[PDB]
Amino acid sequence: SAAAPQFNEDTLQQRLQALIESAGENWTYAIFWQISHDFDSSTGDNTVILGWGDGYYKGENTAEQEHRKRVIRELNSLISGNDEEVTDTEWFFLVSMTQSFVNGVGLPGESFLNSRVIWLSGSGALTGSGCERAGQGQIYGLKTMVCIATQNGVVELGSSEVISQSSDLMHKVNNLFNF
Amino acid sequence: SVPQARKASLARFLEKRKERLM
Repeated sequence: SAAAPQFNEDTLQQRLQALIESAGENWTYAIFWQISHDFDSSTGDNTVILGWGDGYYKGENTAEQEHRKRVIRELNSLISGNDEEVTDTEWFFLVSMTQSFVNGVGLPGESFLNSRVIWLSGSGALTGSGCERAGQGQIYGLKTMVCIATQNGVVELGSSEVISQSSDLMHKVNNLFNF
Repeated sequence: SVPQARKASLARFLEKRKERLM
C-alpha cells in the first residue's frame, strides 16, 4: 500500500517467534500467509487469496544499500506515522509483505490448495524448482525455503543454511498453527 | 485486513532495527 481479535490472532506473532526461537536448526525468518477473500466486481465470486498475515525476522552494493535505506526512511516516516546495512534476507523479508498468492499459485498458494508441505533444500532445489518466489529467495541468499499448509493459512520458513526436512519441525508447526 | 497486518509487522520490523542503537 502506497504503493507496493481472537485467541489464534492475539497469539500469532508469539507463535511465530516461538517457532523460530524454539527450533532445532537455524532459521532466518518465519512468515504466516493468511487466508483472505476477494469479491469480484463483475460476478458473485469468493476467491481464496493468500496475503501477508504476520512474520518474525530473526537473522543470523553501496548503491543498492542507499536505495534500501531511502525506502526504510520513507516507510519509517509513513509508519510513524544511526544507520546501518539492510541485508538481503532482511530486504527479502521486507518486500515479502507486499506479496500475494491466488490459491494454487506460487509456493504458498501451491501449498495451501494441496494441503501440502513444500520443502526446498539447497540452492539447486530452489532455482531448479522454477517457482519465482523460490528463485527470489535464492537470489537474496536463502539456501532453504519451506511452506507448510495449516488450517488458517501457510507457514513459510526460510534460511540461508541448508536444512533437510526434519520430522520434528513438522510437529512444531502443527502444535503451534493447528488448531 | 491485509494492509493493517502489513502495517503492524512493518512497525515491529522497524522498532527492532531502531532497537539496535538504541
